[PDB]
Amino acid sequence: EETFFGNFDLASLSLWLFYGFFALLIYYLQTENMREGYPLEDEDGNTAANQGPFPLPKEKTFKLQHGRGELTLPGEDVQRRDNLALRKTAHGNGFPMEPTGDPMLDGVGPASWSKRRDVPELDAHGHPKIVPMSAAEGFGVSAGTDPRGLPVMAGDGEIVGLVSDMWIDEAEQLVRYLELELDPEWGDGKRLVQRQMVRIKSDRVKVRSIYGKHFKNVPKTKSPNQVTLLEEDKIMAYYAGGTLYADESRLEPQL
Amino acid sequence: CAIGAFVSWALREVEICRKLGMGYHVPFAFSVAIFAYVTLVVFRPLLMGAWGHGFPYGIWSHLDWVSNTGYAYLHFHYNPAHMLAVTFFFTTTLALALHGALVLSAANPPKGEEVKGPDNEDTFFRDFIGYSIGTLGIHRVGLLLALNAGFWSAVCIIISGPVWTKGWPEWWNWWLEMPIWP
Amino acid sequence: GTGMSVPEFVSDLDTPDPTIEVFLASTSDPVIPEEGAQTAGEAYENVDPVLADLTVENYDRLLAAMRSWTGIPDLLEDPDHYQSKVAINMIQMNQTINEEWA
Amino acid sequence: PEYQNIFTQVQVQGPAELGVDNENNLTEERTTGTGFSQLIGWIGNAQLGPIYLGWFGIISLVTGTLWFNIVGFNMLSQVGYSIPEFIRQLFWLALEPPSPEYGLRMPPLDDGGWFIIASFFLLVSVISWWLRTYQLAEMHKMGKHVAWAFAAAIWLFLVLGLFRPILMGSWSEAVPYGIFPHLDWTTAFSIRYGNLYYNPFHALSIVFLYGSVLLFAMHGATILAVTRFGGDRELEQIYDRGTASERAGLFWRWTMGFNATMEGIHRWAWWFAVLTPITGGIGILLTGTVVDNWFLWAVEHNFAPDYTQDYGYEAYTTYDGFLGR
Amino acid sequence: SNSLGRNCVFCHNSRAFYDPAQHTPQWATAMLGISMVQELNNEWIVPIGEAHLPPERLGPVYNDVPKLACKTCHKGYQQPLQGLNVVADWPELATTEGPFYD
Ligand code: BCL
Ligand code: BCL
Ligand code: BCL
Ligand code: BCL
Ligand SMILES: CC[C@H]1c2cc3[nH]c4c(c3C)C(=O)[C@H](C(=O)OC)c4c3nc(cc4[nH]c(cc(n2)[C@@H]1C)c(C(C)=O)c4C)[C@@H](C)[C@@H]3CCC(=O)OC/C=C(\C)CCC[C@H](C)CCC[C@H](C)CCCC(C)C
Ligand SMILES: CC[C@H]1c2cc3[nH]c4c(c3C)C(=O)[C@H](C(=O)OC)c4c3nc(cc4[nH]c(cc(n2)[C@@H]1C)c(C(C)=O)c4C)[C@@H](C)[C@@H]3CCC(=O)OC/C=C(\C)CCC[C@H](C)CCC[C@H](C)CCCC(C)C
Ligand SMILES: CC[C@H]1c2cc3[nH]c4c(c3C)C(=O)[C@H](C(=O)OC)c4c3nc(cc4[nH]c(cc(n2)[C@@H]1C)c(C(C)=O)c4C)[C@@H](C)[C@@H]3CCC(=O)OC/C=C(\C)CCC[C@H](C)CCC[C@H](C)CCCC(C)C
Ligand SMILES: COC1=C(OC)C(=O)C(C/C=C(\C)CC/C=C(\C)CC/C=C(\C)CC/C=C(\C)CC/C=C(\C)CC/C=C(\C)CC/C=C(/C)CC/C=C(\C)CC/C=C(\C)CCC=C(C)C)=C(C)C1=O
Ligand SMILES: COC(C)(C)C(=O)C/C=C(\C)CC/C=C(\C)CC/C=C(\C)CCCC/C(C)=C\CCC(C)CC/C=C(\C)CCC=C(C)C
Ligand SMILES: [Fe+3]
Repeated sequence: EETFFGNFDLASLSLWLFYGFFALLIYYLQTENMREGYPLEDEDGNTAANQGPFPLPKEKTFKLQHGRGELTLPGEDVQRRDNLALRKTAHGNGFPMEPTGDPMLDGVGPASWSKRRDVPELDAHGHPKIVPMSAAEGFGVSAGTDPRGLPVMAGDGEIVGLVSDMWIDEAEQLVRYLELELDPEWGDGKRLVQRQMVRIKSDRVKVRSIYGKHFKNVPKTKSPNQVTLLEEDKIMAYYAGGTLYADESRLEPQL
Repeated sequence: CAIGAFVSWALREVEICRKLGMGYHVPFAFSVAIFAYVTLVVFRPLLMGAWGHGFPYGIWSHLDWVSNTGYAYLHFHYNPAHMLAVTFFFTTTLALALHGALVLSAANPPKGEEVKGPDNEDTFFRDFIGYSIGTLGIHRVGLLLALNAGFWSAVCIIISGPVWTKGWPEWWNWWLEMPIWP
Repeated sequence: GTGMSVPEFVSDLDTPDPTIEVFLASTSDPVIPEEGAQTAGEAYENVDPVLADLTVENYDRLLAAMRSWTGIPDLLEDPDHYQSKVAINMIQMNQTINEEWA
Repeated sequence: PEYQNIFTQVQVQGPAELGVDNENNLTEERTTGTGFSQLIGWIGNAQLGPIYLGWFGIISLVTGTLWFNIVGFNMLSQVGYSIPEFIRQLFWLALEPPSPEYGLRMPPLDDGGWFIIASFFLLVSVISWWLRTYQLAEMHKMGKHVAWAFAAAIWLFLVLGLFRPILMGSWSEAVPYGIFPHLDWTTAFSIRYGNLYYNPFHALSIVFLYGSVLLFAMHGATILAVTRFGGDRELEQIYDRGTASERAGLFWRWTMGFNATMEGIHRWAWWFAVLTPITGGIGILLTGTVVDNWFLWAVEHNFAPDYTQDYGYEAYTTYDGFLGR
Repeated sequence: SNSLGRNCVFCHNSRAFYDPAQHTPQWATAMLGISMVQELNNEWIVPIGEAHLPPERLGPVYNDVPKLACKTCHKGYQQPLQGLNVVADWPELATTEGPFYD
């Protein structure tokens, strides 16, 4: 084969064309990923003087099901929190924040929740997606150990109550939450725990993230038959905040 | 220096995970790549008896090492562990393509149409092939496939020098000469 | 750094070729010819390639070497056997290998 | 330790899910009958079936079965119809492409005709399967991403078997149908045209394959680590952002200085996987038709390394020294 | 490779199998051996045996006279008998002309 000039043949031309295409593709991919969380701010809440090398993308629109309307991004941050019990530890940028009161009750740090919609998630029929097992037709335990009736163990080794029900996902056939009935010495009412923070044994259920005295302050649901997205975010954030805030030794250096 | 840097990177990831309140899956997954690198530069030269068995640090010169090491066992495609590792690599790539495609197709319908949900995805794959793994099983399967790819790559390289010395086609003589054949 | 090397098991490197000791148990030193020594042609009826050898060399080559290196105990006894005719050519082939392919 | 969410602790089972429908009436062609497997329920869904039966699926099944049977019966006849010897040599047999002397003409059945018939049936089967995957997404009122990513692999498939042999002018350039015999073709192809390492498109293909495996490891680990916040429900996180997405983004932002969104990570994944066969096919199509020795090409373009030391064992050791005498 | 008990990087830098400047010194000896084997097969071994050998030495198909190759002498070692000197004791097999017992 012949060369146009020097060593330039078809392979070199293909290589250079691919280089140009890949540059354009990298630009597109980076731009598509800036639809949430922009523009940037400083630690005092004001818009930062620096905004980056890549400009912001144009707007796209989603059409939601069950008559919830439209969503256009990028836009205003509707999931933003209003009053945070946090304090600055330096006059400049780049340093941590310090909780003002109780981080577990105020929802800061690893205990943070996002402000989602106050409605339950639906399935294709238009019904609430997550339902207690007592109101699911034809469902039952098919394998593994049934946890209903077993006692619940706290992270410090205290028995706080018993498992009274399970909340399952009918469309996907999976268990999402475990419902507990608290003893009078450890609070009143019922609480939910996500299935991803428990270990089911032959005689007990173990929850290691929070202690016995933390179980009365778990956020509660408004209704006994459904849970909204906000409530779920608030409940799971509470359980995850204990991995750092339950004990003073969990926060200080381990060495 | 490189070993120190890689271990420091993993421990920094652990500290970030702890501060954010997450699980430690990402540092554990990175540990397997670290293990493959350490097998390439530490364990195999140690078993073979010389530091000179490691690959050089050059963009185009570390391919010559792979070529010459592959041709020192004659036909390297006949290594069974290499076969397993190659299969895992191909399957991981296919699964990633399918997963990305399904999620994008759910979130981005044709113009003028409402978005879809997990029920729709489950229905597309049961219609397509008769089984659906679910939105939680696909992530487990992808992680397991990638980790298996790394582990079997390490095994395949570590058996070539210190455990087997002849050519790799000769290994199948156990199958070719079983007593059960006439 | 190029990866060009040959691996071998250490225990295999210490096991020699088992046929080396067999050759050393069947070889002997040559005998320097004397002045006007009797040849093999004048004592028997043999073929020309091995006819001009000495007598002692003829013994130490015929039996001590060829009848043990190939396992034929009566080799070159009957001149009409096919083995004798093949061996006569093989002597010349060996000489050619040692001379023209050094 | 804490639960890691790799195997499910307890399983529940209800009525079988027959699937959604619309005016397109998908229920008409669906089979009736489902099963449950408790062994695969530890890792994913337990339900098996049902399936969709169309014209494209049936055509693809029949043609693929025909291709398989032609290859198998040729392999069986090549050994004398001896079943024990057919089993003994299964990995070494193949159905071989025609000889180079026939060009693009039709060869005899003894020397490649069966190969051509089997290739035609396999091509029909694969194209019919692609048509089925397009039609299902059209009837479900979804996007066409699955079909486009299957078409990217079909591109390398077609380049390997159809386009390059036509460009070179011989059916003898195709790949034999066998296990050890196709791995022999791979090695011989690499040796014949120099060194395939020094093909820049082979290097780009390796880049994208490595990157796709790395990306799947990262994404799987990240989603499993935020599942305690309901992170595996990705679509609802796209429609209504929650704390799982924020934590997942902030991890990688604090690690390497930039991050993605819940929807944008799948675009990255889709492109890295699809770019592998495209660059691979471009590289394969350029070999033999444009470049005939890739190492000499690298020498010409000045990216082949140079070595100073000597060759041979006598420059480093001694034969007696290696043997230990 | 199976005849000498070595691998490919013995005699070759596999990044360029064609290049004469990337070969080792054992590649020239192999090149000489190819011609030597061709000559031995076509001039000495095949022509005899076709005239004397009995039918029980002719092989399954084609009824062929046996032939030799690399492994007939090397037998899986880098050198035949690992380099033993076998010609110093036998001057009669070293040259075509009269033996030199000097
Ligand atoms: C003649 C050549 C032989 C051959 C010789 C070999 C040899 C020899 C080897 C393999 C190896 C492999 N072969 Mg093979 N192989 C051949 C042909 C093939 C073919 C094919 C024909 O299609 C395929 C698909 C493969 C593929 C493979 C994989 C199974 C495997 C790759 C290792 C890996 O991914 O570990 C991935 C893991 C790593 C090593 C990555 C480590 C990453 C580290 C921890 C992070 C570094 C950070 C970095 C510095 C940061 C920079 C960025 C910053 C901005 C600075 N082989 C041919 C036939 N093959 C290799 C293997 O398995 O080794 C383990 C190997 O050594
Ligand atoms: C890319 C360069 C070479 C090539 C490089 C390699 C290398 C290198 C290897 C494979 C290996 C395999 N190759 Mg090949 N192979 C190529 C192209 C193909 C094509 C094709 C384009 O039609 C097919 C059907 C196959 C298929 C196969 C299987 C025989 C085997 C398993 C790997 C695999 O698919 O895992 C990925 C799996 C998926 C993506 C999907 C999983 C679905 C099933 C498993 C598909 C397999 C097909 C089936 C086994 C083929 C018929 C076999 C009979 C039923 C007995 N190869 C190209 C031409 N091939 C491996 C091997 O031989 O291991 C023993 C191996 O190491
Ligand atoms: C894995 C088994 C073999 C191997 C087989 C191959 C083969 C075969 C190929 C590569 C190729 C590459 N190899 Mg190598 N390579 C090996 C081990 C390594 C190691 C290591 C463990 O330290 C590194 C860092 C590399 C790096 C590289 C890149 C230079 C290149 C692109 C692949 C890639 O990273 O994309 C995957 C990962 C990403 C997409 C993440 C991005 C990482 C970037 C691109 C890499 C930066 C490396 C940098 C230039 C070197 C270090 C700089 C220091 C900071 C000073 N190789 C081992 C020995 N390597 C390809 C090549 O040469 O292309 C031209 C190629 O064809
Ligand atoms: C000695 C061997 C040569 C070599 C020879 C080749 C050759 C030859 C080729 C590769 C190719 C590839 N090489 Mg290379 N390669 C070498 C060494 C390596 C090494 C290494 C040493 O580390 C690596 C990592 C690789 C890696 C790769 C891949 C990146 C690439 C394959 C693309 C792909 O997506 O495959 C995935 C495979 C496919 C998608 C094939 C198509 C599959 C279709 C879709 C199957 C249809 C379905 C089927 C028919 C039906 C099944 C029935 C079921 C039961 C239902 N090579 C050495 C240098 N390499 C290929 C390439 O693209 O090169 C540019 C190629 O052709
Ligand atoms: C099966 C496991 C797969 C995997 C997983 C994996 N990799 C990972 C992770 C995970 C889960 C991370 O979390 C981590 C990350 O942060 O990714 C963004 C990472 C990572 N894997 C990376 C790369 C990488 N992964 C690879 C492969 C894989 N990664 C596997 C396929 C490969 C190859 C060759 O296929 C590469 C190149 C990095 C982008 C990143 C971590 C790198 C890092 O930050 O290292 C810290 C150190 C530095 C900043 C630079 C150190 C420089 C040295 C001191 C000098 C150079 C030495 C080197 C040996 C020279 C090499 C020269 C070459 C020419 C050979
Ligand atoms: C890796 C992806 C490939 C793939 C795989 C695949 N096919 C599958 C499955 C999977 C993972 C199933 O789970 C499902 C099945 O039931 O397998 C036993 C199936 C199936 N899809 C099929 C068609 C099919 N899909 C195809 C495509 C593909 N699917 C991809 C190439 C093709 C090809 C290659 O063109 C065909 C021919 C059959 C192989 C099988 C038929 C299933 C069916 O008709 O309906 C669902 C099942 C029932 C009728 C009820 C249960 C009876 C089962 C058929 C047997 C197993 C029952 C047992 C009690 C459980 C044991 C565990 C099982 C996992 C084996
Ligand atoms: C982006 C590139 C990657 C990729 C992508 C990719 N592959 C794909 C897709 C995508 C996006 C599909 O949508 C499609 C699919 O169906 O996925 C489930 C597919 C697919 N990729 C496949 C194979 C494949 N992909 C490969 C590679 C890759 N795929 C790349 C890594 C490879 C290799 C070598 O690495 C292979 C071997 C198939 C599983 C499937 C295409 C199915 C197809 O076309 O089938 C045609 C039908 C036949 C030939 C009939 C066969 C008849 C059989 C003899 C019996 C009947 C089938 C039965 C179910 C099998 C036997 C079961 C036993 C229990 C009896
Ligand atoms: C759903 O969920 C998910 C997400 O979310 C939504 C995600 O997003 C992601 C993430 C995925 C993507 C974003 C897709 C794209 C990803 C890839 C293609 C992967 C490959 C990645 C790369 C090629 C890039 C990786 C880059 C690396 C590793 C280099 C970055 C590192 C550095 C620059 C150094 C780090 C800095 C350190 C250690 C601190 C500095 C040290 C000090 C002591 C501070 C003191 C200061 C100084 C000494 C001087 C000042 C220092 C400076 C300025 C630092 C910079 C350095 C310089 C030299 C200038 C996934 C998977 C996910 O599933
Ligand atoms: C006899 O026993 C029974 C009945 C049980 C059997 O049936 C047994 C069967 C077997 C044991 C079968 C075994 C089969 C294999 C091991 C098969 C292996 C096959 C491969 C590895 C195939 C690879 C194929 C292709 C590759 C690598 C690349 C590209 C190919 C193509 C693009 C093919 C397409 C061809 C075309 C378009 C040419 C068509 C020509 C025209 C003129 C239209
Ligand atoms: Fe995902």
